[PDB]
Amino acid sequence: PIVNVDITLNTAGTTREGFGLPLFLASTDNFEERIRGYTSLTEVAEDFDESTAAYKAAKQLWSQTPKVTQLYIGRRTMQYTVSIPDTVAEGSEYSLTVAIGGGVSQPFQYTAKENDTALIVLNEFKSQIEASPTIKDGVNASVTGTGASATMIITKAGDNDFVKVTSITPTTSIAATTADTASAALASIETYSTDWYFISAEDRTQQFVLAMASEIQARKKIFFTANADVKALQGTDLTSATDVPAQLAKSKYTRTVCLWHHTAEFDYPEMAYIAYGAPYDAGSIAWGNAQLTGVAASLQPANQRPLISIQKSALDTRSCNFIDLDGGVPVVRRGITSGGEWIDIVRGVDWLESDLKTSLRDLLINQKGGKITYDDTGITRIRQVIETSLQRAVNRKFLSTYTVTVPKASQVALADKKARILKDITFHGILAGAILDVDLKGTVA
Amino acid sequence: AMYQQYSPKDVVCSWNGIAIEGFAPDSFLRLQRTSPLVTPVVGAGGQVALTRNADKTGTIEIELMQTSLSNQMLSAIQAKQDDMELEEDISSNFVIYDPSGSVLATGINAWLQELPQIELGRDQNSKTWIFGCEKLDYTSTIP
Repeated sequence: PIVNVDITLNTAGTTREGFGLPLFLASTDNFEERIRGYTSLTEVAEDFDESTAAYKAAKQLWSQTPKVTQLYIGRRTMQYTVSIPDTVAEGSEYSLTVAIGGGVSQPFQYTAKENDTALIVLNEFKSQIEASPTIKDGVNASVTGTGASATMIITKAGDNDFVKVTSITPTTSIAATTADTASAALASIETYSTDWYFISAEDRTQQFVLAMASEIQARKKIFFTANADVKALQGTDLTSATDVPAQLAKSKYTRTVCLWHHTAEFDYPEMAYIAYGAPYDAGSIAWGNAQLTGVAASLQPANQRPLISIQKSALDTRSCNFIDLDGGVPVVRRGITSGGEWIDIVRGVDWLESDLKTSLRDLLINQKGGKITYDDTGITRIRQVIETSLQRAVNRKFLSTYTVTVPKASQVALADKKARILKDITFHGILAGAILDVDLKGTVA
Repeated sequence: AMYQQYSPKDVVCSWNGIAIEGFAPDSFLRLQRTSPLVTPVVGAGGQVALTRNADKTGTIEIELMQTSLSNQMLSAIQAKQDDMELEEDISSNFVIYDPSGSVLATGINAWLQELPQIELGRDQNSKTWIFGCEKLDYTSTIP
């Protein structure tokens, strides 16, 4: 049709592209892959229900003025413990339907009866599963059982990285728990893709969070977490505190951000904090005095009233983040990571690298016609590209000055020139601060 | 007693990720700020009040041999930049590598300003490219 005009009654939303994309490690096997990207809340709703933690995190992410272009959802390897608590003839005692990777289903049928206990029927199910030639290759079974208890633990064995044994009917008392540490989950996630920057996890156990932050600190990514532990508000001396927000400060994990909000576990408020600065260019933003839409102040666990100054002081001593109530406006405060480093500084440092890498890759890839000779000319071109990247940083008002030092062609050993590599280039930068608080006096006479 | 040697063959100028090679026989680089540092205002009574200028812009003029290859690598760069939108950056740091310390400045956010004037003749005439700058920083070896 000459002019195809469509008019809808939906409000317009703005989408902005910043530095980095969020990743959310969940614990649901709704999808078979490890990482799946979503571009809106509606797409998330197609694979997740309103009661799932992933949907809650996605909803929190997309409640900001910009949109954050994309969101990645990560899947943890989850085990299952099948129980029986009944042991009554055959009835049905079945429909286990161990899915396993690839796309097989090979469901299960009524095992047995005639003086058969949960132990017998579960062992029969294990034997039947091992007998089938589409699941035994990649799925391992272990009937600990230990008598009446009858615990039937199932897990992926080999290449098949997907396992799902959801069973209808009250006959089978299935369970679903994650069976990987932070290292296994992170390695599995990174084996798929590594183009994500912000990471948050559904799991809120102290051990998993501590290990996850420990492994993130060694990498070039930022781990966002939330907490609602009352013990975080009580103590002020560090050595004394031994809760999740405390050891993070003690361990000096500059690459993790902890936001104490009363709506932890149940909800995930840190996704909104991610969306506050995700769509804006790294370094040019100030993460401190942030206003989040639809997120209330950090209410007290007991009286459900904003925290008193003592609790805020305790959280500050723990290098956490809280949603302060300045005159009735809920503002995230101190915008800092566990370890004293500002969020914007860490993000800007990561962005500089990403930008230096991109600029030098652009210089060193597009040389199709010829070569960059190892004489002074090539070193000068490389130095110019480095200085251009640093000037791009400065024009953004992240840095103020910079110096670049590169080696001469005669001071590079033959061992390097052979491997056609250039080493020991150094550069320095001076940051420019931002103002977040004001000190005032007064006379009035 | 003796100052640093000045070897013009070791001077390398690089802009926009390429190296500008091949220099004119006589004069091949000229850096100049467009405005003086200060301009004193002398009152009718003889008093003097300085005015510290805020404009650090400079112009970089570089001369290459008539048949140099760079002349045809900057032309291609300029042709590509013309087709660009406004929102894309057309400027980059003008870097000069001089071990003699003869040159003092590095062009900050330098951009291409004037195309060379092509002149042919029984003899060879160099081509003069003109670059701009945002702030012609005079650096010093002395810390």
